[PDB]
Formats: sequence, C-alpha cells, structure tokens
Amino acid sequence: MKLVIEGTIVLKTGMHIGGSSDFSAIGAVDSPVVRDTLTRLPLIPGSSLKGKMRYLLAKELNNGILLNEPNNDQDEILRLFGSSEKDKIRRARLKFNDIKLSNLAEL
RNA sequence: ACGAGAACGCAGCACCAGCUGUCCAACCUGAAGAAGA
Repeated sequence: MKLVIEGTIVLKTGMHIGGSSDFSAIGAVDSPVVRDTLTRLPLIPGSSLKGKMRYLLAKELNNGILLNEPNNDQDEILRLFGSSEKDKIRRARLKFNDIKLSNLAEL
C-alpha cells in the first residue's frame, strides 16, 4: 500500500534553497530563492530535499565515504530513492513533493 | 466489425562549491560658582 509521511521543516537559520530568477524586475535580487509560481510563496523543491537526504544517508550507510555513483551506493539507498541501472531498475519507494511555506499568516 | 488493438516519454540527478558587510573618523568647540554698597 501507500504511506504518507507528514512533518514540518522549521528554518533555524535563513535558507537559500533557490535558483529561480524569473518574472518581475520590480527590484528583485540577482540570486532569488525558488518560489511557487502562482502563490509566490517560497518553496522547498522535493528534488533538493531528496538529493540532500540521499547524499547524507548514502554517506552514513557506507559509512562516512561517498565517492560512488548514485546508482551504485547501497541496496537500502537504492530501494528508498530509486536506481536507473540498465539491468536492475530499482524503483523509488519514497515520492518527495515540493514544499511550500505554510505559516505565512504567522509571519 | 474504424490501418486498427494493446502501450505512462518514463527511470537515477541537492542550483550547488569558495567568499568577514568590511575600511578610514576624539562627541568635539567658547564658558571665573559669580557678583550690590
């Protein structure tokens, strides 16, 4: 079946997880954070979180050394995050999603 | 008894690495705790 892992990410320090420099020239910085395109809310891409988490887990499950390709690291890592190896296509068990800023009203 | 039937343009990938919001600059100048008769 399918399990949904809920949670909250709280920024202890200011986070610059962005790479989008699109739309308005109303006075934006040359290095803006990635935002939701419709709601203009700051956004955490699921790819950023997935990549950072996979990197840290693969280093920790090795342990401490991560020099291999992403498709060669560990069986646990491959089954959690997916492997596109030509013969052994291991499918990701985790489906990360883009995360929007939730507590805008509190801010 | 439809040039048709069946067929996910899909799988893995951190917008990331390095970088002091720093340098120079007196809170300063003048002034009787003093005078009737």
